[PDB]
Amino acid sequence: GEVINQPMMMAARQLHDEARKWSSKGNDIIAAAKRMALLMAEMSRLVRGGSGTKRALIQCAKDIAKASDEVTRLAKEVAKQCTDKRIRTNLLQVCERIPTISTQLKILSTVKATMLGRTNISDEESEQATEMLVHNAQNLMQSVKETVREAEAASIKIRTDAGFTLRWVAKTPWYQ
Amino acid sequence: GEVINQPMMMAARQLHDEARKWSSKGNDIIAAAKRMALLMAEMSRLVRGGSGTKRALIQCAKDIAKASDEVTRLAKEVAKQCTDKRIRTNLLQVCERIPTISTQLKILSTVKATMLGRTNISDEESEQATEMLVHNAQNLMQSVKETVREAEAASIKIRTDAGFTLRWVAKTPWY
Repeated sequence: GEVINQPMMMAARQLHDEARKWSSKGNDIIAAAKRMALLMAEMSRLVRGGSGTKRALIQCAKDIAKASDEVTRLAKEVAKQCTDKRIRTNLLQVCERIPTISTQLKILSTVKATMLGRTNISDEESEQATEMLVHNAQNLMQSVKETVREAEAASIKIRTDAGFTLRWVAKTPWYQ
Repeated sequence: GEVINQPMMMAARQLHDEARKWSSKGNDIIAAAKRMALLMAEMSRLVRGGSGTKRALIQCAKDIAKASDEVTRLAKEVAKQCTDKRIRTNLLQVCERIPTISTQLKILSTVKATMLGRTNISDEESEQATEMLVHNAQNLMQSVKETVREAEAASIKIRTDAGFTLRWVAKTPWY
């Protein structure tokens, strides 16, 4: 049926949940975050595949990395204009972390893709390749979630009342 | 540190829950429905306020009424372009109530607006004004709900693709 890596789906789902709180209009970070969440959800469906899903998996990691780059790039620009010393520090912390994680996600997605449908690989080896990928994916989803929040706080103080600003408008929260 | 009108929020939420199932693209009824739900949600907060929220409440009601008028207008156009007699009757029946409800909402929210802050008004009078406004809000949200549903049904048997008719595409559920 529909076998799919629950830890990976869980993490995508939570990154999606954090981002869906904001309108994407006037906020490219929010849009890139929503894009990531969706790609990660697809990747949770790819981990369980045959030799045909190898290139699909490598590509998925790549597109995720492209989105991560955009989040990083925009967060730096938001930080450059942040007046707040502590917020700016926190923002800058993740714009350092995300690129490292995204590079590793690419490596790990590739190592996993070369193992898909291959019967000549150890059951432990493959399982570890998954765990390493899942762990990394979780770190990525976390860093991005944290970036969304620091950048929202950084829009409270802005420098020169001029230049660059992300639009932080909620989409109305209903109780469940 | 802030209250809301839970019955009004509930009514707003369940109109929203029905509308969110579809794409606003090629469907102005869905767009107006989504607009209403959001305004009705804001109104639930505005009911619990001081003299500063008076004009904000009157404005909201005016905006809800404007969206109601658009829903009715489009529903009536959908009904003319329909061939099934009973579905056309159900839709015209449902949507014809909306303008009178919206008008009663403009009346009752004005009543409530003038009572906000005001310490010279009875506690029973102010409670009843809310109950009247809440009840009306619910009838309005339900009618719009019913209209959206009946408009979707009326899109099935149309006029040999003859006039302009609405796009009923289910928004892909995020998963």
